[PDB]
Amino acid sequence: IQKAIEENNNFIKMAKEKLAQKMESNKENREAHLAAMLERLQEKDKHAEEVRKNKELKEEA
Amino acid sequence: MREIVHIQAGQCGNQIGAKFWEVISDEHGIDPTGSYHGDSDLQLERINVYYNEAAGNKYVPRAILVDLEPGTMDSVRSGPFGQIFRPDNFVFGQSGAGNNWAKGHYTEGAELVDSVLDVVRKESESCDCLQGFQLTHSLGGGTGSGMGTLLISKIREEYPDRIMNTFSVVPSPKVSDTVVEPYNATLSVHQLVENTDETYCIDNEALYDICFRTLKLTTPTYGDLNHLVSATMSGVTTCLRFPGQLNADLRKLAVNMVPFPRLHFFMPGFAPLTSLTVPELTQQMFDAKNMMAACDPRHGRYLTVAAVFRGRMSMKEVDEQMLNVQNKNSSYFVEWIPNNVKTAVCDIPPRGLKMSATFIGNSTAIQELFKRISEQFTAMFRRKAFLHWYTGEGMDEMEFTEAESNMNDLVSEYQQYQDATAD
Amino acid sequence: MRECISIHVGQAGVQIGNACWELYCLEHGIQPDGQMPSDKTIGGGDDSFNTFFSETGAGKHVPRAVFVDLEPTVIDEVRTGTYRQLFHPEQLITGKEDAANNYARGHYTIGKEIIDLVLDRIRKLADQCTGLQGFLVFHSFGGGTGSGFTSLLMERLSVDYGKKSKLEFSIYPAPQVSTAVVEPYNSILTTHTTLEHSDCAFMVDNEAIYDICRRNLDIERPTYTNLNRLISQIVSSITASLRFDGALNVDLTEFQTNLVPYPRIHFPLATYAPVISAEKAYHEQLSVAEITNACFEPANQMVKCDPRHGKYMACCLLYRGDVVPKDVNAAIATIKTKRSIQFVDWCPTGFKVGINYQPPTVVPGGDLAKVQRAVCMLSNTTAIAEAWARLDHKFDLMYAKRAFVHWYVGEGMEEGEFSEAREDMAALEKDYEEVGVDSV
Ligand SMILES: Nc1nc2c(ncn2[C@@H]2O[C@H](COP(=O)(O)OP(=O)(O)OP(=O)(O)O)[C@@H](O)[C@H]2O)c(=O)[nH]1
Ligand SMILES: Nc1nc2c(ncn2[C@@H]2O[C@H](COP(=O)(O)OP(=O)(O)OP(=O)(O)O)[C@@H](O)[C@H]2O)c(=O)[nH]1
Ligand SMILES: COc1cccc(-c2cc(NCc3ccc4[nH]ccc4c3)nc(N)n2)c1
Ligand SMILES: [Ca+2]
Ligand SMILES: [Ca+2]
Ligand SMILES: [Cl-]
Ligand SMILES: [Mg+2]
Ligand SMILES: [Mg+2]
Repeated sequence: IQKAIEENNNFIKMAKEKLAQKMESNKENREAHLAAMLERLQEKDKHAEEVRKNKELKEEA
Repeated sequence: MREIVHIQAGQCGNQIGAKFWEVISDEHGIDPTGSYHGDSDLQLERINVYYNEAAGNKYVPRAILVDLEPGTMDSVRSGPFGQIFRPDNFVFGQSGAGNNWAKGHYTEGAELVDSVLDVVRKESESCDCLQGFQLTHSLGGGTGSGMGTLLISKIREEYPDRIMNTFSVVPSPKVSDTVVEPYNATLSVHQLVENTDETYCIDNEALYDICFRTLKLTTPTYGDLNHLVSATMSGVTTCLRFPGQLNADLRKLAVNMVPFPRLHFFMPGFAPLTSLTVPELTQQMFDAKNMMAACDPRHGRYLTVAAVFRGRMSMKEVDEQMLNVQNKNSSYFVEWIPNNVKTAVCDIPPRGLKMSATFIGNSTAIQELFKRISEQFTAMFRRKAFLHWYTGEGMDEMEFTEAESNMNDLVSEYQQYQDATAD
Repeated sequence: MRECISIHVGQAGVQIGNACWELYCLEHGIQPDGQMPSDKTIGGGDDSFNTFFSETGAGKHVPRAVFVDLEPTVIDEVRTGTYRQLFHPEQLITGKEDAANNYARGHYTIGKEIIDLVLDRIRKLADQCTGLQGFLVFHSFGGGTGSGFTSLLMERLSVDYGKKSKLEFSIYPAPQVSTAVVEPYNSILTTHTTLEHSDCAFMVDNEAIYDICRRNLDIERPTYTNLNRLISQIVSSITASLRFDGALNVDLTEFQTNLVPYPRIHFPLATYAPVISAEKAYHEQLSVAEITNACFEPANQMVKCDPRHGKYMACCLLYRGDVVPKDVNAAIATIKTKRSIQFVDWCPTGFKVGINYQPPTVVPGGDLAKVQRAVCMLSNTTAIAEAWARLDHKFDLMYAKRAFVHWYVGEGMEEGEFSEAREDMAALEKDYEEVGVDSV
C-alpha cells in the first residue's frame, strides 16, 4: 500500500512539474517572438528617421 | 463580437472602398442614412463585424477614410452613402504625393500618420473583441502604396497579435500611363511580404482583360473595373458577414490558407462574368479567364484553395462537383497538403444574380504576376531612370536593390514548392 | 453514489453534449425545466440516474456537466435554447476569442487564461459528490480548443484528482466535414499529450458516422445534427450501465477491465445497431440475432477499419431493451461459426454481455426509428491502428515541408514537440503490432 501511494504521488509530481516546465518555456518562446517583431519594426523607424534626415542635408545646398 | 476595422487610403483605395460599403450595405439592408430596412434577421446577426451600432438604431461603418489629397474626400462624401461614414473619421493632408512612394512612406505620409492612428485607436478600443484590419489601396500610386504600407507597419506595432489583411490593386500599363508604378509596386511588396497575413492581389491587367475580352466593353472605365472588385470583395467577406455553419474568424481562415508566412498572396476569382448549373459554375470558377490576377493556374500548383458559393443550390451537388474538379485536376494540387480545398456556401446571393461563386487561390502561379512587375522594375533600375524623385526624399539606391532581390526571392520561393514532391 | 462528471470541450463537444443530455432527459422522463414527476425523493436520492443528475430542493434535476469553449457563439445557443433552464449559468463557460484551429492557442496562449476558472467550476461539482467515480470528456481532435485545451485540462485533472478515472469521447477528423488542413497536426499533438492521462478513449470517425447516416437513414447530405443524434445513441448505450440498474446490467467499469490489457491500449472500437429509418422499420422488427450480426459488419463501426484483417483482444456486447440471455447466446453461437473472429493467443475468446431492460428512446422529429431492442459492441481490435496510420501519414506529408508549422511556432511551441508527438504515435503503432503477434 505504501508503494501504491508512492506511485500515485510521483505520477502527480512528474505531471505537475512537466506541465509547469512546458508553460514556462512556451511563455519565453512567444515573448521572444514578439520582442523580435517589435525590435524589427523599431529598427525600421530608425531607417525612417535616417531617410528624413538625409533629405534635410541636401535641401541645404 | 468579432469586429473588423476598415481602412482605405489613396485615390484607388477610397473608390473601391466606397463600392465595397455600397454593395454590402445593400446586402445588409442599410440605406444611406444608416437605417435598417430588411426582411430577414440574418442580415443583422453579423452586422457588428463591419458596423457600429449607434444611438437611434443607426449603423455606422467601422471605416476610416485617408488620403494626402482633399479632392477624393469630398468625392466620397458626396457619392451614394456619403453621409453614413463618421465625419471625424475623415483624415486629410494638403499637398499630396504625386505618385511617389517615398512621399507616402517617409516624408508627407509620416506627417499625417499619427492623426490616422488616433482615429484607428479610438475605433479599436470600442471593439468588444477586435479580430483584425483590412486595407483597400493601390500599389502603383503614392498615397495608398507608400503611406498604406507605413500605416500597416505602425498598426503591426500597436496590434502585433491582430490579423492584417489587404486588398491591393496591382498596377498595369493597360490601365495607367504613369511610368514609375513598377517602382512603387516593388517597394510596396517588399513591405507586404513582411507585414500582412493575407493579400488579395487584384490585378488591373486582369480586370482590363476581363472587361475588354470577356465582357466586350471597348474603352473600359474605372467604374467598370471596380464593379468586378466589389463583387469579389463582397464574396470574400460573405464568410464573416453572414451566419453559415462555418464558425471562422480572420485568424482561423488565415491558418487554413497560409502554409508559409511569406506566401500569402492570393489569386481572386469570380463567376459568372456576364451581363447556370453548379457544374458550370465550378468549371468556370477554376478557369484562367475568370481570375482577377493575370496568371494561369495551369502554369503552377495550388497550395490552398477556397471556393465560396452564393445562392440556393444542391449542397450534395456542390460537394460532388468540387470533388470532381480535384480528381480531374489532381496534378495542379500539391500532394503534401492533403485536403487543401475548402468550400463554403451562403444561402444569400449578391444583388441581381441567382448564383455566383468567389475563388481564393494560393497558387505558385502568382509568380507570373511578380515576374511581370520585376521585369518592368529592372528595365528602369538598370537604367537608373527617374531615381531623383526618390533619392530627393532621402532614399538610398540599394533600398531599391533590396526590394528587388526580396521580390525575386519571393518568386523563387514559389518555384521551390511548385517543384517539391512528397516522396 | 458513484457520480460521473461530463466535460464538453469545444464546438463538437458542446453540440454533442446538447444531443446527449437531450437524450438523457427523454430516457429518464426529465422535462426541459429539470422537473421529473416520477422522482418522489425530492432534493436528493441514490437512484441510478443520480449518477448523472443532481437534485435541488425545488425538484430540479441538474446535469453534472460543464460546457467550455474559447468563443461564445456555440454555448450561447445553449444559454438561449430549449434546455437553458436545465443548467445553472456557472456550468456554461465561454472565452471571447477561439483557438483558430491551433493546438498551441488552445493549450498555451488562450487556454492559459481560462483553465483556472474551469477547474474551479469543476471543483464545485466534485464537492457535491459523495463518491465521485470519474470524468467523461467530450471533444474533437481537429479543433484548436477540442485538442489543445482538452490536453491542458486532462493534464490538470491528473494533478487535482490523481488517478481518478477519465474517459474520452473523441471526434476523429473526416474530410467530408473537416474544414481545416491542420487537423492532422492537432490530432497527433493531443493524442500524444493525453495518452498518459486517459484510461479509456472512444473514438468516433465522422466519415463512418457520415456514411451510416447516408446509407441507413437515406440522408443525401447529413448535418452535424444528424451525426450528433446518432452519436448520442452510442454514448447512451455505453453510459446506460451507469444510469440504469437491473439484474443483467454490467457496469461499464467491469467492461473496462476486459478492454484494456495494457495502459496504452485503451482505444475500443464501437459498433452500433440497428440504425434504421422509420420508413424501413415499419413492418420489419429486427430480432436479437439480426442486430448482433450487424455488430460484425464493418459498415456499422464508429471507426473505419477492418477487424477481419486484425486480431481481437476483447469483445463486449451491451444490449438494451427487449433482450434475454437465451437469444443472445444463440446468436453468438451462430456468429462464431460463420465469421472471422480471431483472438490473440494470450486472451480468452469469450464475449462479455450486458443487458439493460429500459428500451431505446428517440428524439422527437429525428430520423431514427424507435426500436424495441438495440446493441452496442465494444471490441479491442488491433485494426483500430489503421486510424492512427492514416492520420500519421497525413501528418508526415505536411511536416516534411514544415507546412503551417509557423502558426504553431508563433504561439510559443517548438519543433521538438512535433517530433516528440510523432514518435509517440510511431511507438503506439508499433505497440499495436506487438500485441497481435503470437507468443513463443
Ligand atoms: N480599378 C481602378 N483603379 C484605380 C482607380 N483609381 C485609381 N486607380 C489606380 O491607381 C493607380 C495610381 O495610383 P493613384 O490613383 O494616384 O492612387 P494613390 O496611390 O493614392 O496615388 P496618389 O493619391 O496620386 O498619390 C493606377 O494604377 C490606377 O489604375 C479606380 O477608380 N478604379
Ligand atoms: N461529429 C462532430 N464533429 C464536429 C462538430 N463540430 C465540429 N466538429 C469537428 O471539429 C473540427 C473543426 O474544429 P472545431 O470543432 O470547430 O474546433 P473547436 O474545438 O470548436 O475549437 P477551435 O479550434 O477554436 O474552433 C472538424 O474536424 C469537425 O469534424 C459536430 O457538431 N459534430
Ligand atoms: C481580408 O479580410 C477578410 C475579410 C473577410 C473574409 C476574409 C477571408 C475569406 C475567405 N473565404 C473563403 C474560405 C477560406 C478558408 C476557409 N476555411 C474554412 C472555411 C473557409 C472559407 N478566406 C480567407 N482566408 N479570408 C478576409
Ligand atoms: Ca482608365
Ligand atoms: Ca432521487
Ligand atoms: Cl496573429
Ligand atoms: Mg491621389
Ligand atoms: Mg470553436
